[PDB]
Amino acid sequence: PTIASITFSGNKSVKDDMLKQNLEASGVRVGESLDRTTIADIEKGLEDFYYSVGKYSASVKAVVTPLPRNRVDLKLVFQEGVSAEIQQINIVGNHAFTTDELISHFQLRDEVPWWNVVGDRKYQKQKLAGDLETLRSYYLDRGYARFNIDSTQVSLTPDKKGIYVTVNITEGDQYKLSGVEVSGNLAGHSAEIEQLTKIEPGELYNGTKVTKMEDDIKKLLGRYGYAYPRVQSMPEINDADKTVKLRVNVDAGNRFYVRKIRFEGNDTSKDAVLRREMRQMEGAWLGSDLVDQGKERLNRLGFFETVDTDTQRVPGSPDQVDVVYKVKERNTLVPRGSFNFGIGYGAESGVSFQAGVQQDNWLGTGYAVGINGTKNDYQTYAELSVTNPYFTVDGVSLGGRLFYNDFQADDADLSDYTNKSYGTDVTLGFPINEYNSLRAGLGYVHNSLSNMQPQVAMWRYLYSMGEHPSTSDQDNSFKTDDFTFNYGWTYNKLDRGYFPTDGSRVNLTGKVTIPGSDNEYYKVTLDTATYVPIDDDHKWVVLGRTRWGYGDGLGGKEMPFYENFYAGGSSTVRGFQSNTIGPKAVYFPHQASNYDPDYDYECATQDGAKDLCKSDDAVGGNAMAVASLEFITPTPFISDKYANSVRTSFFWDMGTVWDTNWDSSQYSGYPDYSDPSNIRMSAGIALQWMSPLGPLVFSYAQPFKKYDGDKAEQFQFNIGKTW
Amino acid sequence: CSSDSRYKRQVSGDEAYLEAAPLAELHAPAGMILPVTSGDYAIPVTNGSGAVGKALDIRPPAQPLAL
Amino acid sequence: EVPDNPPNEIYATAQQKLQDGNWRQAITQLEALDNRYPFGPYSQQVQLDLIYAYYKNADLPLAQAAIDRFIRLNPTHPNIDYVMYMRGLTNMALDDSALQGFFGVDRSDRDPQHARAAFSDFSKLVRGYPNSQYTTDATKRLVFLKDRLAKYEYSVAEYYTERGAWVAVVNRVEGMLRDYPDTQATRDALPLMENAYRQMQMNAQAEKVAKIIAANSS
Amino acid sequence: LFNSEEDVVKMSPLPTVENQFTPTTAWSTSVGSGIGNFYSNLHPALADNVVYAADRAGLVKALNADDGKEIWSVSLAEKDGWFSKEPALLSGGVTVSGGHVYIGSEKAQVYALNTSDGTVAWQTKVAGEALSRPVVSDGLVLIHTSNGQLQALNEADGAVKWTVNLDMPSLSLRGESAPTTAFGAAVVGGDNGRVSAVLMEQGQMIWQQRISQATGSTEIDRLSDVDTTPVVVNGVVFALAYNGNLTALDLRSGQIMWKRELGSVNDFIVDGNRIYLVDQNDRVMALTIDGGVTLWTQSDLLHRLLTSPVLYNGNLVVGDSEGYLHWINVEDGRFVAQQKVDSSGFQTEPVAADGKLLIQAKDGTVYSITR
Amino acid sequence: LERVVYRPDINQGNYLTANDVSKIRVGMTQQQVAYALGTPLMSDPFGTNTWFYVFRQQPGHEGVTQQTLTLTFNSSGVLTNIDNKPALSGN
Repeated sequence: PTIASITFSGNKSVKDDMLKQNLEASGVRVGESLDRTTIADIEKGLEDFYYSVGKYSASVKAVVTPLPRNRVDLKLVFQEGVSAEIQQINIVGNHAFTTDELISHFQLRDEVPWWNVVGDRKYQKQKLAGDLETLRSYYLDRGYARFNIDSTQVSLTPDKKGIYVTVNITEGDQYKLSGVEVSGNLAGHSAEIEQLTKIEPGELYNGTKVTKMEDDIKKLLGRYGYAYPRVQSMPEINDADKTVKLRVNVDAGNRFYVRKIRFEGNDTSKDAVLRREMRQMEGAWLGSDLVDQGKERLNRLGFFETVDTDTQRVPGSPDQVDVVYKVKERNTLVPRGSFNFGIGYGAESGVSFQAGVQQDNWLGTGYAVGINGTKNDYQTYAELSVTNPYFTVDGVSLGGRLFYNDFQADDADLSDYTNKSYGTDVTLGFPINEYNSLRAGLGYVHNSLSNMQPQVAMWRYLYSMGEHPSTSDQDNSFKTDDFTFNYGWTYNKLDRGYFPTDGSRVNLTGKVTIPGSDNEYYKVTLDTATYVPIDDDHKWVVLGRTRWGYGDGLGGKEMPFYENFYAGGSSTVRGFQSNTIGPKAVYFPHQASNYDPDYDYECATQDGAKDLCKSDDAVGGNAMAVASLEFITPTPFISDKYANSVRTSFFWDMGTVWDTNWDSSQYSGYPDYSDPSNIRMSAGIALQWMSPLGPLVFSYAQPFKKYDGDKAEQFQFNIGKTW
Repeated sequence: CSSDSRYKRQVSGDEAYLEAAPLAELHAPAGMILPVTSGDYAIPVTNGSGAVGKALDIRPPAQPLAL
Repeated sequence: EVPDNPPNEIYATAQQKLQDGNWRQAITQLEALDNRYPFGPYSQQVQLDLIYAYYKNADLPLAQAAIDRFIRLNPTHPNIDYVMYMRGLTNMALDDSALQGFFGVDRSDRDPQHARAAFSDFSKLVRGYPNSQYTTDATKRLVFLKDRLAKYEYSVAEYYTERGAWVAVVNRVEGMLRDYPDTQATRDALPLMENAYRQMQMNAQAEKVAKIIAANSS
Repeated sequence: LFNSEEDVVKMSPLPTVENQFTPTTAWSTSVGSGIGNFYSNLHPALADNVVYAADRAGLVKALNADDGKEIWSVSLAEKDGWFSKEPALLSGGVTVSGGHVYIGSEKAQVYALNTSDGTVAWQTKVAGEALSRPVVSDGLVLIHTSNGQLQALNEADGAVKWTVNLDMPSLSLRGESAPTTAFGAAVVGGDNGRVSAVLMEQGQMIWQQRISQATGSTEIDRLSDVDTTPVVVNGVVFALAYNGNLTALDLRSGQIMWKRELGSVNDFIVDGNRIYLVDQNDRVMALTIDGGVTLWTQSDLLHRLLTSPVLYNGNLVVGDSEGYLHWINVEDGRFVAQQKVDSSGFQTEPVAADGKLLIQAKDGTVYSITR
Repeated sequence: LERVVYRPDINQGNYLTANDVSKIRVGMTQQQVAYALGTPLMSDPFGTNTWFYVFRQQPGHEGVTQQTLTLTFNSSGVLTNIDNKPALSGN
């Protein structure tokens, strides 16, 4: 009969889908022709599958009920007792090592160490073959050239759950690599191939070393353009000398030419944004390093979730090849790059918003655009950025950004004042090396200030600027015209452009006022992130990040406070209100010339103190140092590293901000900001998920080291930052 | 889901193929031979009477049935 | 979702839902009908209905998979012309993704694989079944899709001209002439091969392409 | 997280408690660290009132049989040399004859130990670990290995005399079967369903009556059949199959004398006409050598992981992996008595000789039993 | 216009190592040319059975270097035409 439904029950999550596949191999399927008798016969095949998966104890039963006119509903019930526990891994014939060292390198285990309980000692035959190959590779690496794996045995116990596995091996003796000979048509590149072949004759033979020798010979031949040379390595052995002479036979083949460069999978990214990242040119002799650098540049650009490279010999043509770059695009058709919803969230009982769009899809002229409109604390800040990473295909980028900013000071650690700022920057950036970028820019800013509650740190700048404001008055006004030579420097080398695994990024930003500017100052910023693959495996990573900053006045004007540094946001230092860290805004006593009785404004003398006054408000600092060390791990879930490439991290942050011009001597009665050793710290867990909207970021990190007035928030959440 | 309950046939994107696609031909000057058309990407003759996508129906045909 | 109602009632109500434009529930109902009753003669008709619903419901990968399944089950069938047209239309529709390209920017040089496969399928349709009612619209789509492919090739040639990989430019424009000779894209491209040939000091070849552009300026 | 649904198939509860006679332990002693969650043939031996026992760590003990007084003790563990100390990883039963004690190992070594002294006489390397109980026959020690290879060692010096290959599948159950000798030939069982006889001289093959009757389509159903010590009387061979068919064979030729449907069987002992047999379903039954007919059968200890059965003091006696010891009537086919002697594990087979019944626990302790 | 910037060392055309240039002789057919120099990456499309071998490099952003080697064949593929040149300068 035909079956309306086939159901499986009792499975302890062990490959339920493959059970349908087993039935398909058995010739039955939902609605397929099978009767009750053949169902019972075929159920044995399910037992066969669970025998193959290691559940030797398993047996299966069938339950079925017909509909009134011979249409069938089927359930399949499973018994899946404990099985496949490797009670031993045994090696016999070994005489060069203690077996415990050998088996410890297996994926399989005999006894899981309590010191670090990782996985479990569960058998799997394919992994047994893999581990046999690892054993052979170990013995050949140690130098036993004649090593042999002989008749490996697998056993299970008269009670079927108990497994143990035996391997017989023969060793001979470890042999010296008495010499290496390379022969064939090398096309004149013998000298460098020899440098690859360079070895001390006293060196012990090593299978891994000869394998890497073949790999690097292939690499060198690829760089010069031999895509598919025949490379052979063959040992010449004498057992009485107990040494191995080594033979390498090479046919360089043809110099392969790249007829076509094909990009596939980019349904929205304009082809130019991939092709201009190429180092290997079309219609030119192939370079394996050139193609690999193209792949690396595509990964580094960050537009593409995956980048895959295939080299295909042109059908029927001897030496021409197509180079195919297959990619999956970031955001999977969600418009305008990653939509930057910026948020202020965490333990803090405060709300802040940022809204923006990013990256690629923008109109009419091939530029890449970024927009941002925000209110943070009681500030209002909006900016528009227009960029073309390739103003001309040679590599020089061009970028111009416009912004407007406003300041209102209803607490949120924002010092009491009213200020407005707007300005622009025009920027150029031209790579100096494949991994270096250098920038020059010109910037213009204007500012107006009012309702200036008197404040020592800012007033240090105002007092030195001239037009010194009158102390104890709540209101003072100031203006500035600004021109700046914006400049920067960058080094960028990263696996992917996101969730990196290897390489480093260094970004240096600095500006100096060109005379005619009112501020007459210079400041320097340094940003650095470094990544390392744990155990040289990129699936497991550790990130080291630091930021540094200084700014001082060239004409003695020090720096305008409104360009001071800050930290506390999740981008810089987790675990604090966005800008609370660092020197605090000490006010003067003042007589509330402009005031509202509804507000307990800081230290208005008619209500507050009649002397210099502390507050939670932060003025940032004219110097900065921030560091972070991070540890990255997986965390399985229905959405995981494989399904969605989610990232989670254990990390420690070190942050500090200090003012170089705090009068440590004169102001002994108040906290001395002049020393950077007032280090803040935080540590904990962080999470990031590349949702179609964009990068979500989640983290809990208690600020376990803290100073006066730092508004802590042990948890913080945000979305975006795109980079 | 939200929509006007129509365009039961067209794609979500631009159906620009209906217009702005004349197959301008290319002519060989005397004394030069142009490269051959090379296979598939030629378009054969067409009836020209069939309707076009703004009116033509893309529902499956009324196949006969039995059971 | 749908219980084991008789196949005829399920099909009638699913056809109604198709006419009501209830694409999601229509897809569920035809999927249930196929699952419970794939053996009966309704399978083919259910397969065609599933094909149409997948295409219109914007489930293009599933539409393509169902088309492949139908073609595998029915190498010969009175509606193969329609199913091949559906394959072409699905791969064509896979390109025009969203609004921002609709009002914002041309979408000719993103990826040809979908367009190229759709063009090959439409070529099969028009060549094998010219008398079919779907031939003419298939021909218009073939013309537009070939123009789009030629524009992609031109958009690669322009890049290589800007970078100056002149051998690449010459090779690409020659390939366009080989495959897409009768298009506006190649007519505009030849004035670029004329520059490319000269940049490499290959005077006579540049002169010959100049001869071609002289006549084809019309 | 996930612990709520671990699956295990249940063993039958303990049988009725009432007993016709009350068994008692005569004495017990710790040979050393126990076998543990570990599976290999290793059981005490007796000859002339001197007990010999050993365990995985390599400890070997010689003891008096009336009482647990030690004769001598030695450890075969390797000298550490300040590197990772290596235990002997002992396995493969204990056998005694004249002046020597023969012990296998889970590694290549097979050790020969003196009876009157702890002195190691000789140790020889063999192809694959000697999981099987070595046997003595006409001045040689015959050994079967996990690797399916059978070796004969010169008893005088331990040198290998010949080698014979018995085929095994990649998944061969426990690669153990102890050969036996009579009528001038040595019977052997191989994991690949190959019950066979060897000349016990120059490694000469006699016959190979392979049991293809398993016909296992799936690999687990094709699990290696024979692992049991075959026995012989009147030139008739008897053998077992873990999954296949019990059979009685000619010893002159390999031809069938009888064949039975019984699989899932790994141990048995013979009366003059009655086979006493243990299923891996832990069914216990008495079968006639002729015709394979059942005198009695009971299965109350189903899935209890029974020991090999032995005949002692007019009763069939068998243990289990739970810690209990049971006496079954020879011909009435019902429990004569039941006892608990251990809490850890009691898997290896008992030995009955010289009027004693001896057993070694899965946890390193021996017991002398009487009833 | 002209500035110091990391122009990515474009290679173009075939490789004309002097040995393979010396390999060619006038008596060859197209197969011998293909074996000696590799497939021509610039086949002449406009009628004439002409093969153009171009070897062009621009290391960095200075000093364009190129060789042009032009070959022509009869309709049978038999060769009788050779032009061999170092190219004029660029940047």
